[PDB]
Amino acid sequence: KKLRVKELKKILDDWGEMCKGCAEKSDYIRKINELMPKYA
Amino acid sequence: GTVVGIDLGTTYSCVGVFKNGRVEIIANDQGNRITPSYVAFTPEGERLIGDAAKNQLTSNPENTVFDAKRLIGRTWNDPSVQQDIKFLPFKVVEKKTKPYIQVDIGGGQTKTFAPEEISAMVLTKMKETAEAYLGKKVTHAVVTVPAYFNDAQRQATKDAGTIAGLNVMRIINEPTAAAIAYGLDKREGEKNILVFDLGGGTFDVSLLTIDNGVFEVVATNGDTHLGGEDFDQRVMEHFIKLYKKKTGKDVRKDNRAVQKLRREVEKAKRALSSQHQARIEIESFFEGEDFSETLTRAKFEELNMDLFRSTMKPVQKVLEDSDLKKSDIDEIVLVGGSTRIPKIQQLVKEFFNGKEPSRGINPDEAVAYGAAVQAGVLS
Ligand code: NA
Repeated sequence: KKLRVKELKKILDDWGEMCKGCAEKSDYIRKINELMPKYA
Repeated sequence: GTVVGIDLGTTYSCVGVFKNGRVEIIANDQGNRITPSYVAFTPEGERLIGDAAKNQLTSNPENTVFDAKRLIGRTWNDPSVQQDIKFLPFKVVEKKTKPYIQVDIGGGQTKTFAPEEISAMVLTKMKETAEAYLGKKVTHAVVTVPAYFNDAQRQATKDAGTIAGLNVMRIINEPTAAAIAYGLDKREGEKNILVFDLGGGTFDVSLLTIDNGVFEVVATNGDTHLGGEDFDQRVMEHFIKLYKKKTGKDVRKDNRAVQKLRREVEKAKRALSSQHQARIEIESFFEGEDFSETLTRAKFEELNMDLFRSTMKPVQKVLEDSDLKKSDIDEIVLVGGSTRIPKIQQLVKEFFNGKEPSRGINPDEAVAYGAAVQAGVLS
């Protein structure tokens, strides 16, 4: 939420994933939460 | 390859087709690029969806379904629902804490529908509008919803699509779709966007941010019972009074004449956005004289000025709730045919210290246009 959009795009780009038709910030955050490990 | 974007509006709906890398907004059977979100039933149980239903409202005042979007995805004792059922002329009843719409079609036949089922009929009409034009089936869709819609209302809208035979690829927000249609997705940097959406029956203001081409809904406000129809009805009242004074007769006793008057008023309202004078006729079965009077832009403005001014209060409120000043607004997006009204454009511009709204797309079609753009991206 606090991160800028270029940073969120970078996270997805670093994981080798693209956000197809992600019009809103929440779309980026949704897709990042689906790829990100939370339980290390 | 063809996909569609559908603006499923409270009062009016619109369909755009994305094909060969561009959007085409489709006209319906009556040549209209917007279709009323109205449903009636024949005595034989056939569905009348769109213009035919809206155009018989005064003669079938209690069994013409409209404004189903006000109820969709909501619970019965939602205070919104309880207020809205006061204004809806058709029967709305509770089953297991949910609202259902009930209509008498004739001959001892009553039909009962969830709002989803009514909206599915409207979506089917929009689907078939696109299909009639293109001469092929359409299936894959983006459907838009108000930015304030919750998960249950989004699901209900998707369910309406599914019932209509659509593959709903995504539900997206109306103001975001509109912003995309006007090209705001190309803006660089961090900007604040005010979306001013004056529909036929509702007024929505949304504050969106853009950051590196990506939107966020920060706040929403508006007036759920302020719309273009209110301007029409004030003018209708004016002309009903003038008709009474000229003829001595109550035109409301002639239901078809009132319906014909509504058309003349809607046509005059459109004309007064480019002209300064328009003619309104009243034809009646019960009077020999075809009534005929002019309405000036100034008189149209006078009849509606308090309603026009009231649109600024929700704009003030959204700014307060987003911790923004009027000077922080970088872009203004106008949505809805009523935003063509010069006095409304004037008041919005003056509120924002002379700032220009975005131009380039018909404001009645912007939401469906953006939906179709996104349908293109997603396919
Ligand atoms: Na509408």
